[PDB]
Amino acid sequence: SIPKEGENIKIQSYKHDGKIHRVWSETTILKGTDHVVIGGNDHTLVTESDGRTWITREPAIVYFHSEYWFNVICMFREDGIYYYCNLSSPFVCDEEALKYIDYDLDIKVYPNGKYHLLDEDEYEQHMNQMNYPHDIDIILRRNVDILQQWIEQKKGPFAPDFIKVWKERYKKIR
Ligand SMILES: [Mg+2]
Ligand SMILES: [Mg+2]
Repeated sequence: SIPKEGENIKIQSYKHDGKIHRVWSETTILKGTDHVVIGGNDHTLVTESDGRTWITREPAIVYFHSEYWFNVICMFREDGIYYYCNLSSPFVCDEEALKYIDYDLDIKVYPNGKYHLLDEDEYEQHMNQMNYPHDIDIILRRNVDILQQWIEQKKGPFAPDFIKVWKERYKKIR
């Protein structure tokens, strides 16, 4: 339930109804504690809910937390660091994969710092279709605001020093 440094793990995201959403085949673990998992991936296979596949185009650092309802992908592109933030259940890890539930809402952060809250329409549809309970709705809306504050504070994976440390750590181990 705590992956080891240098372990190659699968990441499996689900929807609230239990169907798989998206699977990443290979992520190398850089840090594994009780609260935080940090990993790196680069040209990993990605599997869609219909089984269709594609391969990621650039290195990324992934950040997972046991007590926050979000996780963060930090993508290294030509014109800087992009963040893609999934509102989510907190993660659980076992011998199959690190697993979480994707809850539709996402935030994209551009290299200039500007962020956009995405998928309010997708969230409203799924919350009605899959009958998300009221307490999950409260938690998710409260975690959108926490994530915006973390981005504005440059907290956690949004810290420039976080990027420098884990980018260089992953470059060495790969
Ligand atoms: Mg998402
Ligand atoms: Mg979405």
